[PDB]
Amino acid sequence: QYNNQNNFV
Amino acid sequence: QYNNQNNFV
Amino acid sequence: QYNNQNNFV
Amino acid sequence: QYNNQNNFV
Amino acid sequence: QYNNQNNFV
Amino acid sequence: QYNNQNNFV
Amino acid sequence: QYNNQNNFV
Amino acid sequence: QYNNQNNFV
Amino acid sequence: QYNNQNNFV
Amino acid sequence: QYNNQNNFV
Repeated sequence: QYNNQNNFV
Repeated sequence: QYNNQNNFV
Repeated sequence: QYNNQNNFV
Repeated sequence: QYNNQNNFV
Repeated sequence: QYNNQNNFV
Repeated sequence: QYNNQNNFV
Repeated sequence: QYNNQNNFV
Repeated sequence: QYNNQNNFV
Repeated sequence: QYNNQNNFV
Repeated sequence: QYNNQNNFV
């Protein structure tokens, strides 16, 4: 299981 | 299972 | 299962 | 199962 | 299991 | 099950 | 189960 | 289960 | 289980 | 279980 989240402000 | 989410503001 | 969501503002 | 959603504003 | 999250302000 | 909601104001 | 919600003001 | 929520003001 | 929440003001 | 929360003011 590959879990990825990224936020760019 | 491949889980991806990304936000660009 | 491939789960993808991306937001571009 | 391939699940894709993207928003471009 | 690969768990990744990054925030860029 | 893929559940997605996004608001853009 | 993939649960996603994002708000952009 | 992938649970994601982000707010951008 | 992957639990993520981020607020950007 | 991966639990993440971040606030940016």
